[PDB]
Amino acid sequence: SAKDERAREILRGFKLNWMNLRDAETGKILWQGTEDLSVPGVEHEARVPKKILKCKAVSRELNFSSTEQMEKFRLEQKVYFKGQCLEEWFFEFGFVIPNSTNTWQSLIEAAPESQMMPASVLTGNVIIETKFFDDDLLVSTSRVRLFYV
Ligand SMILES: CNc1cc(CN(CC2CCNCC2)S(=O)(=O)c2ccc(S(=O)(=O)N(Cc3ccc(Cl)cc3)C3CCCC3)cc2)ccc1C(=O)O
Repeated sequence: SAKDERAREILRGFKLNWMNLRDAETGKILWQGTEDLSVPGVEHEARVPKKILKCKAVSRELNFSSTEQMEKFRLEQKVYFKGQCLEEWFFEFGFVIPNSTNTWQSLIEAAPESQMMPASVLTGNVIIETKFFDDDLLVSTSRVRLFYV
């Protein structure tokens, strides 16, 4: 179908160039990288600081390029611990200009009544599953395993 082909076209033209995470309260950099974690079909790894688990909120800046136009570019993310989905996040970018490069700032908060497990338990056992959409159209599904260091 036209939609399966369009999805592959967007994937082909897409690149994550860089990304960082900051403590939202203080603005301090917690993590930054230039690995394209959007690449599907391989398990990526990232090492984040234990500290992050103590942040009430984390600000993420994500930089990407797209050759293809997108009407409603958005992400769905799932936080799995040992195969169990603990939390589900939804972020919207909206409209993407063909052959543009864009910086996308999002704010991450865990539910207020949730208490974080220690880093030592979590480390190596957290997978972040990210789905890239243009509206209803699934472009890419990627996985990153997290180590808390
Ligand atoms: C809700 N439960 C938890 C959630 C988390 C997820 N954390 C969010 C924090 C928890 C503390 N309060 C503030 C929010 S996290 O610190 O481990 C975290 C931060 C950021 C991300 S991320 O989605 O922004 N991102 C993964 C990512 C981002 C973009 C794309 Cl395209 C692909 C993958 C980063 C890339 C390098 C490391 C993580 C994922 C998990 C951790 C532990 C628990 C727990 O119950 O023990």
